[PDB]
Amino acid sequence: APKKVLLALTSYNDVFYSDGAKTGVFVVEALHPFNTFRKEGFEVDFVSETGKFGWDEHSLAKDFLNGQDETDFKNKDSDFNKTLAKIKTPKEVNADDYQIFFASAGHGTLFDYPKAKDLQDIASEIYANGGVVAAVCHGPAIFDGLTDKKTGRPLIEGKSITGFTDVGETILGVDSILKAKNLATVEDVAKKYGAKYLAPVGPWDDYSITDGRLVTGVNPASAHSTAVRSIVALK
Amino acid sequence: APKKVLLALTSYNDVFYSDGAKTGVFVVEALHPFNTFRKEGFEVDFVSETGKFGWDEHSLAKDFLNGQDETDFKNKDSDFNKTLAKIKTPKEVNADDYQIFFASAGHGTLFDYPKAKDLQDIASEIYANGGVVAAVCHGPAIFDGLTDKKTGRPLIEGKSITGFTDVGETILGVDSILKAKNLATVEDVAKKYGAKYLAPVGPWDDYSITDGRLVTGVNPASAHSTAVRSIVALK
Repeated sequence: APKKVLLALTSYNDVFYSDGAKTGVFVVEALHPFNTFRKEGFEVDFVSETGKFGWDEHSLAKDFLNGQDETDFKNKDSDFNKTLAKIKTPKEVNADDYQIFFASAGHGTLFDYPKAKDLQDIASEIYANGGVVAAVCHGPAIFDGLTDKKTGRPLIEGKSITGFTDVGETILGVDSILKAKNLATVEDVAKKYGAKYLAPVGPWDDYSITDGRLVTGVNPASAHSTAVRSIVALK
Repeated sequence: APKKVLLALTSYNDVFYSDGAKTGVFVVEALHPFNTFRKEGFEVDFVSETGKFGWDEHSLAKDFLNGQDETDFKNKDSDFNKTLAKIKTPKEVNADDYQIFFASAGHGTLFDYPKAKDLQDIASEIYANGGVVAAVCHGPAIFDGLTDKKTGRPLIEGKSITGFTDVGETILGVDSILKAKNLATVEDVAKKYGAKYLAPVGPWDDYSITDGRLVTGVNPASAHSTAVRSIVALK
């Protein structure tokens, strides 16, 4: 079996924020994990529900995308961009090729991840097969409906996770946007399915949790550590 | 009811390390929490099993004790020292005076905390009364025998905690010392009583967990955040 990570992206890419900017993939939630997996000698296949994706436009701000990350993002010849060009749909991937399922995010995930049955099945199989399921930021939206095949219960029931904070939605001024669209926060999802939500001290802190082979992180600053943890959890 | 923290110290203070240095209280595990509780307007009472204590001699190293901490430590007129002079034994304290039980550490705790029934009773009452139980570093040794009065089960059973790492004992070259003395590590204690041990990425990282009103931190770098968390958990 090849050393591989399946790196999931949101396929939602519509106008979202009060300034009219689109949500989508939070660039460094894909890029930092991609870099981390590559340093450790893993191949990375990208996947989204539709086989397409767009960038969260607020994630292009220079406090979130700068330096070598920005260079890699602008250079169409970069490994990151060439690999992204090979993005697949769920039916095109083979779950026993993968030891890690890594769910990147951005607010778009709140729209598609809960409904992404096919992606959830794949993640279940990787987990059932001894692999690691990892998610950063709003990535834990994909746990809404994700079943542990061996217990028939929600995978996160009785598990400890972190993820993007309710207080952070408020700071970003998007809570009324979320309510108007009938969306559930990561804390909403954890409570609903009997997971223990373990909060960071501050909403932007590099903070992440390893609960056996279920690995979660809070926000963009946690993307790298969430990737590192997912590798360590393998061994 | 006064706003008060009961700040527990190890009473063990014997030769421990291969260089002949004594273990004891890890100075900043007392001092940083003391400072944090004071900023938030809490009074602090120190307590140990014997009413006495000595300092972990490796915690006086300048990478662990420096700047204003060192000044406060050397100045016998400091609030820290005057309050330490008032250290009590367990029978002398009143548990409904206290909203937080904070267990400082140092390796000495592995000797006395598991056997400190009286301190465990007090912590149980504070918790039973709606308060917070917090422990940093080897502090979770005090959970070995600590019972939730309302369930009759170990307080940490089914809880998520962190604490000093097995890998850290190895880095410090004390694992054979611990074995020879038949001592259990924080990870040993968590496993024995059905707690979920949630590890930091690295053994010296500022890393801490809030599981409802049970708050834990890994090491000296986590002492401040463990204190902050304990206050936030109240509200």
